[PDB]
Amino acid sequence: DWGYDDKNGPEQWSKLYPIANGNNQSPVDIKTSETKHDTSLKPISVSYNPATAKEIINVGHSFHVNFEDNDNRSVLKGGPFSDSYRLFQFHFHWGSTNEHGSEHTVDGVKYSAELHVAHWNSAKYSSLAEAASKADGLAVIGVLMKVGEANPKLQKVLDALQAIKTKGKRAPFTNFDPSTLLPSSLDFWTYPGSLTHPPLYESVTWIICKESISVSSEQLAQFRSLLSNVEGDNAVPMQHNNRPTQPLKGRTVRASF
Ligand SMILES: Cc1ccc(SCCC(=O)Oc2ccc(S(N)(=O)=O)cc2)cc1
Ligand SMILES: [Zn+2]
Repeated sequence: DWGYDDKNGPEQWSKLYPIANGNNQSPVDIKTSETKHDTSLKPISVSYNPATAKEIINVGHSFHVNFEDNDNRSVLKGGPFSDSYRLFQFHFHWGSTNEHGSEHTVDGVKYSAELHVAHWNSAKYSSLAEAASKADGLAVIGVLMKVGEANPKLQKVLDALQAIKTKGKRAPFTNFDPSTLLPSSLDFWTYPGSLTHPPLYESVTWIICKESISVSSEQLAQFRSLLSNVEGDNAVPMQHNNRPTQPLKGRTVRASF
């Protein structure tokens, strides 16, 4: 029902999701002259088990890679967190051209895409459903993707898209550690925010990597060739799924560096 087209897009989400106009909405423009270095931030620690990788799904507006989350095989710790967060999913956002596509921006610069690695607070809550609406419920790592050299670490993900071309298609997607997609440096910014699409819950502690990762023009073309329509309908390419940046409304972006 909600989407990214003119009628059902970001500008219209506030009609059924009034939190769209809230005080902790994501994404944001990170102004580096306004970040506050925080001495208490610990290094980010990711430990993911490739056997937790489950399924790749065409969800119409995007594609998701889902992980088994019945236990602490795949966790995020450190950074601003006291709690351990359990991996559940990673996905991407992209734009209609190389010029835009990231959700977060840095000093107003727009990258070509962004990787989200999402986790839920299994220290406090017993399920993703319980965690998702809680202020301390979710932790998402964002990595800005800069158009340039082809990124070989995307190969398994890109190779899998031919089997989920249309909306609702899904396939097994196994034996994959998404920490291989992260940049060498885990230097980061953090700020309290939200899911970047409906239902836009203000439940996310964002970890934005300072270092970008690469993606080629042709790798981005593979994302944009995914189809939003169900099989047999006329083809409607997934051209974009990035939400514009939202007002900080007095929030502080902290730097680990
Ligand atoms: C109908 C319904 C009800 C609850 C939710 S909430 C749990 C899934 C979630 O958390 O899904 C997302 C995770 C990360 C991001 S993002 N782009 O990284 O902010 C978005 C959705 C979703 C749909
Ligand atoms: Zn996302």
